[PDB]
Amino acid sequence: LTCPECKVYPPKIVERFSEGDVVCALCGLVLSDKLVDTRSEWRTFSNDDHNGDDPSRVGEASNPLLDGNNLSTRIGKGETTDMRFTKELNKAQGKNVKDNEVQAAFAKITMLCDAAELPKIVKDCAKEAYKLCHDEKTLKGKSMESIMAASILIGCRRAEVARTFKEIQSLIHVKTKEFGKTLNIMKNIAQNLTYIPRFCSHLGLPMQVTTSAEYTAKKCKEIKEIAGKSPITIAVVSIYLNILLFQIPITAAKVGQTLQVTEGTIKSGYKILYEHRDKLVDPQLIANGVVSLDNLPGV
Amino acid sequence: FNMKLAINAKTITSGLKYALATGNWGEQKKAMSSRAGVSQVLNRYTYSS
Amino acid sequence: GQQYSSAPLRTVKEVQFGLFSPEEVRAISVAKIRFPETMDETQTRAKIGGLNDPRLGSIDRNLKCQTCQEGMNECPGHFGHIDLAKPVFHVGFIAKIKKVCECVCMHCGK
Amino acid sequence: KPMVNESDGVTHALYPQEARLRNLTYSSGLFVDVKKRTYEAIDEL
Amino acid sequence: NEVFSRPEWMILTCLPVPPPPVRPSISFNESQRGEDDLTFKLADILKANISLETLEHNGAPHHAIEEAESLLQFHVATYMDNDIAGQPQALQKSGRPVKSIRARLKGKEGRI
Amino acid sequence: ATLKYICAECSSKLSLSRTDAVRCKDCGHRILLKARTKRLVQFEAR
Amino acid sequence: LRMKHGTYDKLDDDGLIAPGVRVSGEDVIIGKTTPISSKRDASTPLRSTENGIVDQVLVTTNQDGLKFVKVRVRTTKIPQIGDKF
Amino acid sequence: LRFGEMERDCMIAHGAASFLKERLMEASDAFRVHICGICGLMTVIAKLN
Amino acid sequence: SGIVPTLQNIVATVTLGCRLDLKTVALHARNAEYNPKRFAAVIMRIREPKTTALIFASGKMVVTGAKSEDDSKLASRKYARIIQKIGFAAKFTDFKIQNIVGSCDVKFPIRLEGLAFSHGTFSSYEPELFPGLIYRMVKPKIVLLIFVSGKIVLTGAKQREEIYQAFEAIYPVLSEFRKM
RNA sequence: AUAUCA
Ligand SMILES: [Mg+2]
Ligand SMILES: [Zn+2]
Ligand SMILES: [Zn+2]
Ligand SMILES: [Zn+2]
Ligand SMILES: [Zn+2]
Ligand SMILES: [Zn+2]
Repeated sequence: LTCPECKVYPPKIVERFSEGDVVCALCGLVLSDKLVDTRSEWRTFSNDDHNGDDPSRVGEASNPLLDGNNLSTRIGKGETTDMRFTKELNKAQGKNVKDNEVQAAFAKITMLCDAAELPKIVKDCAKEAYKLCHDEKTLKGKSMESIMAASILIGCRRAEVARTFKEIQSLIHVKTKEFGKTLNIMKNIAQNLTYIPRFCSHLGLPMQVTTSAEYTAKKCKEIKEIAGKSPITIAVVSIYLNILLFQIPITAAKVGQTLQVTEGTIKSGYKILYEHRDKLVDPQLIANGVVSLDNLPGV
Repeated sequence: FNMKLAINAKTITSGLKYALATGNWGEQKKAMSSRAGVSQVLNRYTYSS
Repeated sequence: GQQYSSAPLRTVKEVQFGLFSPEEVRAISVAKIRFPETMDETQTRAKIGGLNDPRLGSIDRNLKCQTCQEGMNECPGHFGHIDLAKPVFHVGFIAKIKKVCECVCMHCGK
Repeated sequence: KPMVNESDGVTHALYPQEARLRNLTYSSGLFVDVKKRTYEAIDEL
Repeated sequence: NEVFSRPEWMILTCLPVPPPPVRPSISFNESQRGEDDLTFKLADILKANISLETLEHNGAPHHAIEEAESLLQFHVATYMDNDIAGQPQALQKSGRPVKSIRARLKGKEGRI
Repeated sequence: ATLKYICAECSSKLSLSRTDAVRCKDCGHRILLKARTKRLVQFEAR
Repeated sequence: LRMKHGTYDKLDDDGLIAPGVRVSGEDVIIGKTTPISSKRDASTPLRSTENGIVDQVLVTTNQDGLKFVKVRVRTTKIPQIGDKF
Repeated sequence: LRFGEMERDCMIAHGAASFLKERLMEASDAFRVHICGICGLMTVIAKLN
Repeated sequence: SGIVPTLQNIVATVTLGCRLDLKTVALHARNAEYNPKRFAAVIMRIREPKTTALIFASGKMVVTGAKSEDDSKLASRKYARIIQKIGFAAKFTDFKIQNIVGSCDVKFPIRLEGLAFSHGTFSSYEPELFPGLIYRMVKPKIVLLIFVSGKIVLTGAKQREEIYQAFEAIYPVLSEFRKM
């Protein structure tokens, strides 16, 4: 819209919703009189009416981004209904029904996220990653239970939900090298800090320990003390340093068990970091019990 | 027979959350006849209320 | 407002109820309606020559209403047709149809 | 006792006030002992 | 009446399709879009139609056709009236029954 | 000077910006408040 | 697009009014946009029939971590004519 | 507000023919169509311009 | 600079032109392995140049392990002579180098994450999966494995110049992302 | 849909 009388390039116009008019703010000419409430109009599509009494409720919302435009009701039981005609009209929908059934692979993603404790924004990215790569010739014939296992880490890597590839190896399934190549052909079409909360919780450490481990691990990387060790190992090692520094300790066996790393490996990172333990700790860390920097195992 | 794949937690979790929230005491987002108003928001106008 | 039309302004004096002859339904229609797709020319932002405005009514603060133009606050919206594969009963008559069969010969139509 | 599973994995206790403010649910975990036995016979025991 | 209402005109052969004003759509935010229950019910009629047309054209299996016809019969019928005695209601995903045309005119709060 | 947000329980000031992490420094609790405007408000004493 | 005729000046650059500012009808408490393409206005204005001073404003994330903000507005209602007792 | 059925009745009782027409038209709903003289339908493609 | 990549492995193919009886080949060769159940080829070896050959029934042969193009052709002719000596009507034809691998050391540590962010469309870096950055060069079409240590691997070349070309092209980039 | 208002 632009005022026919004035015409200034930045067309300064207001929507006086309350009087249901669209006005030109300069000359005051009314540019439109019919004006509709979009909130209440949207209430007619997505309501709270599941019973069926609302006369205002007359439509339904859909998702054109995920399921395209497939409008379709379902034959079901009503108040006055014979259980015979429901069966026939449903047995008649069976002859009219392959790819309109591969949408049940969304039910595979939804049941995987809920088994992996994943948010509602991750499922919808995993379902959009799967819809745009399951019929690709670039994926061709990859393990069909390992291409949807790869599109879940694609949806997590945008929704900022920290999930290692070994965390999705535990869910399903994953063949490592098989869902690692598939996680790249689709990509063409974590850190220390990520694990620390969970590992610490299982460890049963206090916030103080978590924060310091978190600070050490970052510094370890910043310092580049651990050249190429896996972040999981770095984190487990840092957790070892901080915890040992505090009162409630945790052993390598226990840390490794939670981090799902091996003591030997944690040892490997730990000793690399130990030399710069001083630099690593948070500045206002309070070593307690009897574990000061000098005394830390050093192992 | 992977356990995590077998038991769907969301079944009972969101199944109760639905009832308590909306108030249609039944399963689930496909409710009728279900009895609406079983669960409702607590009046906090006055203490007696 | 709502713009001027040279057409004579008159009042409705009689209302003549009736049923739609399929010939007429076809004759009024301004679009064929071939596809169960709303709009989305496959992931797009325009109506599909198939369901709502295949040639039909206009919405979305945009004139395009088949020559008619005008747009929303003038266009009444014009009908499309759908050609059914086999005859079906109009639910409302189903009984008047039944009664008519009950009155006439199911072979000669007398 | 009532708990909450935050976005960053960590689970911790949850008091009624935090529930009302962060619009959470004041719920606790349900855990059940499960056992999976296996049996076999040839062509009653 | 020979002019305005011949009995041959009671059985539906062609279906007048109402324009958007009668069944408004709303385009929210590119991943949210709302269509009217009629637009849903129509799409089912169409889908059921396109199906039965292909069946007759192809090798007509008699009993697999009349099976698809009485599906079409249902969708067309349930679109004008969803509150039919004896028949199952057409439902819309959320469990709520489709607002048929009859039902928009009917009650107090109806169009009348 | 300047306290962008305050803590709900421990009442320690926070002063954080966009994408800094919605949590308090020492205590966990993601609650956090807003702290009054420096644009002093005047009221009629009636 | 489609901005509210109300005023947006009381918003700090985080899109919120700081607590203590006095508000009034049609004024914008919470500034929001729903980018789609540049972007439409999805802001929250104070009810047009009311007014008062902002009491408290809190910023949080929820069960899945969606940033969401609650704004409290305080008024003092002094017995008027049609007031029931 | 709703000038409902019972209000229509009072106006009909008063004999306020033009006051009623106004409430129902000018004060609400009122619209203009072009109809055909042969088949009294809203079919007319009014390219009024 | 001053660094020039060292060739580490050359893979070549040769058509012998006649069908072979693998049990016979394996039996008569001085340094052969043959287990039909594991792989369908005789794995034959010679001491000079030190190489390994995969010999098929079709008469096709793959020769690998050489450090120079000269050594590759030399060892290939030698394998062909062995087949002849065993009695088949083999011919040394279609010698073609299919892959050349090279490596070097730039002598400084590299910031792989920075490089991956900067050269995102050519890079692939998942340190938990594999510690090196996989860089897919357009011209020449060579794949480089880049490590934090500064050690570099170049592969996918059909000609030696491509190995040399790619390194020359990558060096400025490695310098831009150094640690000390 | 609940609660409520005369
Ligand atoms: Mg009274
Ligand atoms: Zn103007
Ligand atoms: Zn028109
Ligand atoms: Zn007869
Ligand atoms: Zn605090
Ligand atoms: Zn006409």
